Amino acid sequence: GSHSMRYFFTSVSRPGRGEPRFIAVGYVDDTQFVRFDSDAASQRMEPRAPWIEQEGPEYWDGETRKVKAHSQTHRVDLGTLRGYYNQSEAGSHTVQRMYGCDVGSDWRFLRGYHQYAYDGKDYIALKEDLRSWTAADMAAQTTKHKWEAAHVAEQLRAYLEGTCVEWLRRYLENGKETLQRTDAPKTHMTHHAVSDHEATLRCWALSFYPAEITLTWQRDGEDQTQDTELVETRPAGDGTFQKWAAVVVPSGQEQRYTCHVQHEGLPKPLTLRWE
Amino acid sequence: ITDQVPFSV
Amino acid sequence: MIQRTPKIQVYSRHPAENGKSNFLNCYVSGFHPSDIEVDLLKNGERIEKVEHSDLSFSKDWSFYLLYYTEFTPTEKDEYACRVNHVTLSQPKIVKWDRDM
Repeated sequence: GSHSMRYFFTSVSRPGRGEPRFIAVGYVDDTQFVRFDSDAASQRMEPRAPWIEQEGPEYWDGETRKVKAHSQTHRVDLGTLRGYYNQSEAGSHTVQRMYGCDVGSDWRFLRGYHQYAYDGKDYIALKEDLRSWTAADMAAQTTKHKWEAAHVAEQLRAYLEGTCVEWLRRYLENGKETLQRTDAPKTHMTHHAVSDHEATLRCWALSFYPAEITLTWQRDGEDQTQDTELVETRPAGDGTFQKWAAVVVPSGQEQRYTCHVQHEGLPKPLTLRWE
Repeated sequence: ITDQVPFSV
Repeated sequence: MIQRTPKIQVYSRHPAENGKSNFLNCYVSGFHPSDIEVDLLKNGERIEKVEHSDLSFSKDWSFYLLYYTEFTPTEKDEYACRVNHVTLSQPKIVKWDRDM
């Protein structure tokens, strides 16, 4: 029953090959709903979910203008960061920003976040109280000083506690069919010999939504986490997710092993067995 | 919807 | 600079059945930086009609992308995904295995 709205922004410099590439996407929970791509022909914020399509021209004009303004600020940032870190003109670097809000089952504000990274590492982030900053290194302290003097946190908090929550509610209502659903995983296990003395047991979960899921193997009830290969939860492309976990076991001991599946769409966690 | 223009670093 | 290797998974959207249309996915996740080359291959040749998702990233900042194309599996046709990234010394080919 819990929900989130998140926007993700990536800018990558390509010195001597034009302006930095900028890509923005927005999600409600695990469902994408908007994008903008600086390299694309339209130069517009575009719909990526059916239920955002009904937003009118003021929404699309306004979101296009704001996202282009985010893109320009990251263009400035790439220059600034290269000065803060004394980096050379020619190498490619990456700025990432993510922000948004979480609400619970009752749709009231739970938490807010606004985080920045440079070259794949934490740079600066709003703390939980939305009033202060965590700066990860000395260059990010320079940004903290500038953002404190400019009262950046207060303006962000007003968004994250207010507007962000208000628009997440609206999307959850307009997209109710898509966003307020739970699709429980279809589960099974497969068994294949790898030789005459060992077998792979692979526990599968298919067609589920949302993406959060836990799959674990037990041997006589003991978790086998060091011996489990757990793949990243992956999209099926139809709005649902898949995942698997596998162990390689001595032939004959299958009945000692069980797979355990937890997902919010299940009335109870499932235990799958070889007997 | 997005927030307003971010302040530069 | 941080570099993180792509975790590559090649799979179909629905359980494969020869003669039934389906989608072939290559999901690449966990990588950094974002520059990446991903091709779907049919009998070792590049498939042309390939779409991909919009670049996004996880809680740990690492990127993920889905590459996909509609396809109809047969007995004889072999599918794979070929990926190049700065963390890979040569392009890596992961074959589609429908019996997982």
